[PDB]
Amino acid sequence: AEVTQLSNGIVVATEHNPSAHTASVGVVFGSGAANENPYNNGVSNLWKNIFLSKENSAVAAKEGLALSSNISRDFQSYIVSSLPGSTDKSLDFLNQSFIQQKANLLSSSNFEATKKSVLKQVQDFEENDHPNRVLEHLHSTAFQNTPLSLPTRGTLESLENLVVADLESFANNHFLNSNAVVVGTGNIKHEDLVNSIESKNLSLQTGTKPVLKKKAAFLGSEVRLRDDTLPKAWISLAVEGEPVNSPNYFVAKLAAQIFGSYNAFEPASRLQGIKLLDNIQEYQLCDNFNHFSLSYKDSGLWGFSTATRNVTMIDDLIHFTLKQWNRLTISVTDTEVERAKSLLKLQLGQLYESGNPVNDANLLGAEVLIKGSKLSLGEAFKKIDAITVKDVKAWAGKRLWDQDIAIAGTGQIEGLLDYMRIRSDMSMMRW
Amino acid sequence: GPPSGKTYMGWWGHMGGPKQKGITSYAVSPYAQKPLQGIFHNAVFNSFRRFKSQFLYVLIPAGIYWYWWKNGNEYNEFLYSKAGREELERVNV
Repeated sequence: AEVTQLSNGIVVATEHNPSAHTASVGVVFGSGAANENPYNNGVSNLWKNIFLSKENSAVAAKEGLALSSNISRDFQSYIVSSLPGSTDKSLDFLNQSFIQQKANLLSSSNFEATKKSVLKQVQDFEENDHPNRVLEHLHSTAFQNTPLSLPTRGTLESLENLVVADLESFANNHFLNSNAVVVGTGNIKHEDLVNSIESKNLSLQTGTKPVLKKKAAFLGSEVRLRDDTLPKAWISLAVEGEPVNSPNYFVAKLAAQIFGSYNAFEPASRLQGIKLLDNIQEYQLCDNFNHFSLSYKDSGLWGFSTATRNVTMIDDLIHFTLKQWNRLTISVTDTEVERAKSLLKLQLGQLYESGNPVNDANLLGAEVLIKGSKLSLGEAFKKIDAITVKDVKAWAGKRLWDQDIAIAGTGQIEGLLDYMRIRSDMSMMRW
Repeated sequence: GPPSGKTYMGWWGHMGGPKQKGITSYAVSPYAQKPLQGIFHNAVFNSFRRFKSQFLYVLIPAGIYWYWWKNGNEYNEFLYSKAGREELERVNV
């Protein structure tokens, strides 16, 4: 990975790979869904679908080019893919839709066709995708009245008030030269990308992103969306975790790998070395679970999600899981730390070394915006190998022992008890 | 064991009400709230609102039974004094 700032202030990052048969060039901006207010929530989701509209995709398809876009809470990306030897054609396409000509995409015929397509997607998401809308409600109750609680797709009530003047106002404040990184992955080398950008002189004005007033803060709270006509119950639960650039960034990732993932219908996932599986397989308390560790610029979340049809034993599934989190402070063993070291190196080795240059362009550009450089995979492996049992017990006594939680749930969640009997399971009464 | 007769209450998960759909609820942890912020306005304004709504159902029956006892107590004191001696002989026959 090579990073280089040019004479006019453009940051170029490149990860060359000579054994790939494609190349990807794009632009990543450092503003996401957490840079909006509750009135224009959804302008980033509308800018993505304007880029991927049919009249834009038909111009790129005549040259042999494919388009991609991704909206997150801290960044956005607009990526063009081609063959290794058509990389200057994908730079001319990216020039003519972000720099030199943007008023033909925001015509009134193209805007109203795009807006009714996005309104159909958000309506279909809210009635059909139950594990993913419970995790979005967990962000809105844990970080409430703070910028980190807005959903990345927007809401159905906020999207119907957006006009074409809202999209031009968001682009003038956030699509700036001091907020952008030009990325390149696959079969493309660093010097041909720099010389191709420098051939077009690119005036590129000197604005600056608006700064936010409110800092993100965690609050212990809950939200319940009861629906008795659904066949299951979907629950997420979390504490406050680590941000990016934390010293305990990898220790929180190793603690979630100790408890891991589960699928009750796969025979090999029932044989894993996890002590929680002894409690929940006797009466078949759930269908699946997974533990996460999400990290953002300001704060983070650490917890688990689950789905079950055993709706009369929900209180045993929450009680057995939280009693295993207590063991990280008092009685975590040595075999559990050595097993989670090997499975964490396999997990993020498959994340950073897939064969997709579109996935690598998103991970590379999001890291240079925050740190200014990218940590290597060989240096991340030495940090994981130096974690001891005392490092885990010191982290869990600060973040997990007797702390506030955030809960979200939907479906047949009558058997889920109050806040205060789940909150009292965060300590043991033994010690 | 065998099952028994039907009831109107169940247990957690099958309590026995109607089906619920469309209601959402929100709460906040007790550790995140300021302690005892109802020691002043609830004790003066709200308890006065609960008192005067229900005080005529209690004090109109209480005044009837206290007026009745007070006249019967004062008439018995007259009958056993010196001035009430010829009325005592005729209400005892």
